[PDB]
Amino acid sequence: ASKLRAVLEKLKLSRDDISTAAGMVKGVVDHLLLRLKCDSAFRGVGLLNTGSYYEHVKISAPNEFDVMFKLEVPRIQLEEYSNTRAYYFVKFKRNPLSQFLEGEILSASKMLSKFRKIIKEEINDDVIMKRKRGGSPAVTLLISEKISVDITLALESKSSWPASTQEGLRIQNWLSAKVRKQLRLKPFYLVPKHAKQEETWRLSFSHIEKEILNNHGKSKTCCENKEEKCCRKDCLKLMKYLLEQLKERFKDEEHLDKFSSYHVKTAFFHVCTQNPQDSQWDRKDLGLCFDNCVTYFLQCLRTEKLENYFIPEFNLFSSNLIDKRSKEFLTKQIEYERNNEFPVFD
Ligand SMILES: Cc1nn(-c2nc3c(Cl)c(Cl)ccc3[nH]2)c(O)c1[C@H]1OC(=O)c2ccccc21
Ligand SMILES: [Zn+2]
Repeated sequence: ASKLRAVLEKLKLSRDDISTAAGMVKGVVDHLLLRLKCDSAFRGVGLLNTGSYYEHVKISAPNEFDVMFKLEVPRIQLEEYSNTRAYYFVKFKRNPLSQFLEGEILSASKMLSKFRKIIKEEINDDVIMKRKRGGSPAVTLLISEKISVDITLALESKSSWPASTQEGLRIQNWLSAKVRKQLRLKPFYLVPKHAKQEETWRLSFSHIEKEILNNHGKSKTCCENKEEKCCRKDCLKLMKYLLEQLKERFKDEEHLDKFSSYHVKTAFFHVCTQNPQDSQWDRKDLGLCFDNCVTYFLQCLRTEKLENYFIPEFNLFSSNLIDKRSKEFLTKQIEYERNNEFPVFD
């Protein structure tokens, strides 16, 4: 539709005026990184080798930056927490981070305390500091009351991926078995995150998601020339913007608080697996391809089944995580939008 392309254009224009905001953020990040390196506990801190200082959780909020600080640590040993499949206690194989030990277990709260305290005393050099909920992001910088920067601490592990990822990343018929093998040789990450326990760490594969999104076709030259333009990334942007607009419209009702961009990005990767050919994503079929993403997301809400793309036993739409009414709420809203050609995009 012409409205979908209209939305994408405006999302693109609001993105283009950011190279000045990025430079600022990059300056604050390089400063905090040098400061964190001074402390003996965070000597191995750095950025994920993803090719960017930052990401944007919300495509409609170019002023809200998101940054991850990775921590190179000695070989980590992982104890699953309570069959949650994605949350773990962190331990050291053999006897620098010893100050954060609560016995044999690496303490997230003790490491969060020092991380936050160090960044608190460093923003005193037009930047205030704020802290939020969960454990991740750990802190939130506020630059000139116009730009926010969420910062997440992440432990880096070069061990093999956890057992719960064994049947995930089902890209073999899309991106190939060779690629899946290469990707699973890369490190994984753990972010401090409470489990509904205060000292757990949650797996993070955001760096793998980025690699897939930026190298997304069956053809190695997908989107590198005019003959091979697909609408995969445009469809993901529209799904993100859809959810972002619904959460903004219903922010003062409760039923959408448990949904996030992680849910639409997960459902999108499943649709890429279901439609592995570049010819199922021709730029001229944007409206049909976007509709395919909407209706797959609805099927997930109705059946209350949204498997984590990396950890297939973790059901993101589990009753234990999101109440059946909330999913019925969102199913209704999306059906309404679909049936009325998406007023939220007007
Ligand atoms: C970036 C991100 N990744 N991510 C995620 N959720 C996962 C689940 Cl549920 C399983 Cl089972 C396995 C792996 C998961 N990765 C997730 O929720 C988020 C958002 O929330 C955060 O932590 C956060 C912090 C800063 C910005 C954005 C977010
Ligand atoms: Zn492409």
